[PDB]
Amino acid sequence: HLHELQDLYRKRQKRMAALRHGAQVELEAREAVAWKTGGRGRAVAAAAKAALDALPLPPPEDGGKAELAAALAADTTFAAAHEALTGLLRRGVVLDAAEHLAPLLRKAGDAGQLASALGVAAANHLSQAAPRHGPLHAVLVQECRRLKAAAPLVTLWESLHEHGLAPEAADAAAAVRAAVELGDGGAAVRLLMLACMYGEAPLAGAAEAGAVLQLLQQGNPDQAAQLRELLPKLGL
Amino acid sequence: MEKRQARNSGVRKEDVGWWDPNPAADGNMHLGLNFDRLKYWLTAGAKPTDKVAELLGHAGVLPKVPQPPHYNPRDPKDD
Amino acid sequence: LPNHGVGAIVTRDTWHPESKKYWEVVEVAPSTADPTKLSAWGYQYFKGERQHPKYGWLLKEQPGAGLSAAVLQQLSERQAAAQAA
Amino acid sequence: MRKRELLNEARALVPEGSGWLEAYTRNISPRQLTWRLGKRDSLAAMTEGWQLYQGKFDTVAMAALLRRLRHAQLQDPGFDPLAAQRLLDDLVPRLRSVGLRFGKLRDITAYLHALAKLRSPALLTQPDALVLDLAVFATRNRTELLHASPQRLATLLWALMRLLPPQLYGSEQLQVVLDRMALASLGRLQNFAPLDLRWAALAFATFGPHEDVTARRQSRNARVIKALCDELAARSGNLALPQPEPRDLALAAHALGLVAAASSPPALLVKAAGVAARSLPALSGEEAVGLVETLAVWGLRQPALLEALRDAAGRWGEGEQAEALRGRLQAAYTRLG
Amino acid sequence: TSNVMDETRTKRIIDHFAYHKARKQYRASLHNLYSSWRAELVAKQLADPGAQRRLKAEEAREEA
RNA sequence: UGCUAGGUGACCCAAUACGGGCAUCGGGCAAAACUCGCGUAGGAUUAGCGAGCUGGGUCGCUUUUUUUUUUCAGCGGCCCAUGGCUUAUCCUUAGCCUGUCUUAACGGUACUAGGCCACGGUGGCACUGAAAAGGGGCCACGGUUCUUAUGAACCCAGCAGUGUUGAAUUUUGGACAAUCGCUUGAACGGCGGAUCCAGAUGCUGCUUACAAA
Repeated sequence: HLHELQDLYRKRQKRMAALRHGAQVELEAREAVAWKTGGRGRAVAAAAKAALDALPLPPPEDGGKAELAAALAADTTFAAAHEALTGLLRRGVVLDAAEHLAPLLRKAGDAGQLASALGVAAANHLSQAAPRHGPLHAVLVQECRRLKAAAPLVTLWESLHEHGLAPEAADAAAAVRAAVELGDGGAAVRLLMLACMYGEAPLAGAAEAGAVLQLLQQGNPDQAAQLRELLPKLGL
Repeated sequence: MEKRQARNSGVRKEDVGWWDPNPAADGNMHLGLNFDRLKYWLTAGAKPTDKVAELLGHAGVLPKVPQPPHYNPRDPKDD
Repeated sequence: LPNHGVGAIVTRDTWHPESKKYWEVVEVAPSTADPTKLSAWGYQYFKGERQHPKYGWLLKEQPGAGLSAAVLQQLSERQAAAQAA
Repeated sequence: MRKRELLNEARALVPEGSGWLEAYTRNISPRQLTWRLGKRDSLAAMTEGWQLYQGKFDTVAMAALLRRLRHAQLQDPGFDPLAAQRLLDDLVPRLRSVGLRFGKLRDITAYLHALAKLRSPALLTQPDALVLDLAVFATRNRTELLHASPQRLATLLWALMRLLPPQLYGSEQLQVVLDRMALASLGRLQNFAPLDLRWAALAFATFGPHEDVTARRQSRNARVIKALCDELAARSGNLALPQPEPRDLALAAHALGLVAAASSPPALLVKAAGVAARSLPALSGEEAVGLVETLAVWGLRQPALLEALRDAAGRWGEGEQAEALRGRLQAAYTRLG
Repeated sequence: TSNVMDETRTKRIIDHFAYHKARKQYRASLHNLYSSWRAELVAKQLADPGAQRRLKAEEAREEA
């Protein structure tokens, strides 16, 4: 019932250990009957698939924290660290958001790298519920002012909107603020919509929405007219 | 006539019945079954197929079966 | 990708919306050895009352502080304002 | 080539007069063991098979072994009950090591039928703790009890009716078994054979009336007897289904009289009066005499039945058990006038 | 059988269920009628056979 | 064992309200498979059976499961009793019976439809299935094609159709509508060279000058 939840990871730890040594002793047996009957051709079916069943690399007894230290090493580039981290997400390890993911997203350099780190983070909270949104949001606002990307922030709010994960109103305030110094008010008004959509109060918009309307007065007054119409449609 | 045999084979079943689907001058269908072994075979779990079930229901020795669940335009010119 | 979601309420899009048909998913007793065949243990509710103690699963509200129903209605009006732009 | 080493391993367990040793395999299936025990007639041969193959017997082998013990009891002339009893004692720890860890309800029911078959007339005994623990272990899971056959469940009931001493009918494990079996069988009442209903009625009558939970158990077995006895009453006379034997309706009537005598006018007694009074010489006397006791405890008078049983009462001879039948039937006759 | 609408698919589900419905009450009447037929069949060959008449014919042949 | 109806569901699908699939149980009747009693072409220019040629014991002969009672065989291994048959074996012809024709009948012999068996180019063998293979699986043979020759592909005694031989042998037709089968819970659904309809072609039963209502 609920013990089948603990015993699925327990018995499945046993079952994956079982499949590893059983698949390994048959993989070491088909190679002995490989050259005698030409057995390589169907043997490589096993030698790929039976290793590459549900997880090929094991969940580490350490937790692989030394491999994390090899992965969060500041000399290692973003692609190799990214593929190591996704390979350890496939190994089912619950990770710390600040120790591992935040140096990864500081190692992120362009917008698609930030979005890839967000996919990593969403899978991390997926494994975590199998959640810690605050300091990830703060360091990603740091990467927003560092590297001038706004749509990954909206992508984070959408990714936590899909399953119902709520960050802080201070996180919303810093998000709308970083949209103000960055300068894409369409992302800011979608941020204001998504921050409304959790049932949260609309962020005390006399300051933040005033900063947005200041940005959109200096930029383009037509969407500012649309904003002044939309501002009482939130109730602000 | 079980599932194995064809329509015209030698069958352990005694009768599909005196039968004449051709209309005959008035009261147009045929005389029906001969009897007393029809009830034994249908009692013994021998299945009917669809139209013998319709004919047996239509003769009123069995209740009838509703056929149509829905209507879409049937083509009468297939022949 | 998994099922887990213990105790959710959703509907199917093909279900008639006033016929009031929705699940209390009990648990998940899955096969992780085999990835296509899954089972979702369910206390189904139909016309409000419980029946048992694919594509098209449709996301309704989740009451419990979360995203409540009338709160979803107000925010659905604010989504309509969001495409009103 | 290793047949002589296999033969030496066979020689190390059983003396040299056995035909099993030429037949011996280490890699035997239990299917072949059930047939090979089914091929023997003598208790020496089952002893040979037991000391050869104690390691490979699951519960089906024990059940076939007990049937072969009954077979030798009625066909092997040189029978020793003491050797049978010590061997039956040797059967216990194999059960406790294996069959109480891997027993499905089919296998355990088969063994308990075989043991009651051994204790049947035409005295060997096992510990009753094993019988009750086999009963609770075969019914520990609801799902296989839901898919069980009526023959299986009434066979289990006849086993528990034959094996147990009367002091242990009040034991809680038998009541747990009856709880599970009522909760299974009351949904599939209409899947029942009338013979299986006969044994269900007799066993719930035997075990039923034996603080709130126990009176609730008696009330629940009261609803089991009233629904199941009305199921037999409906099944008698309805000629569309197989007609129940008048022996079985008579003996279930005696079960109704037993539970009425222990707990203290259905159609079942009326239809039992009909099926007896049409077919008395197919009936044995003592079941009908017990039905006369049921007529006594209900106070009803079945007229042509009682004159027919008067005719049957004259037609016995004089002798100890037969005169006891005449005496108790005369006593219940005076109870009914 | 149907998907993602609410107009006139209710009619399709109605005729769907009513067709399988009336087939099931046909099936129940089918039960009761065959069971009645078995009742007169075993009524007839439980009514006369097994009587003493076959023994009368046999004892007439044997007295001959 | 296989079908159909029932009754059950801590299952799955459908449901403005309820039925299907899916698992299991049991009632009905049922197939299947084996056994034996008899029948059966001629040949002495086939007279002994080159063989376990028959029987008894012992095992192996791949499941318990409702009350007094219940579960084949040389089929293989071993001993053993030394017998078993003598139109026995061996040869060659040949699917068998009802049929059809004739005879007055008894009989004697080419078909109709249909009963059963056998076989699928030849031979050996296995999986699964309760039971085994005519367009299922593996190998060897014999054909037919192609290779840069190393090897692969195929097997109409299914339909039409081609070729030899023959005195002689048919349309490379239409269609699932009717059955009947297989299948599918919508849908008069899908498919079937079974069949049903048309052709060519012996036999037959039965009409036939047009005009006009």
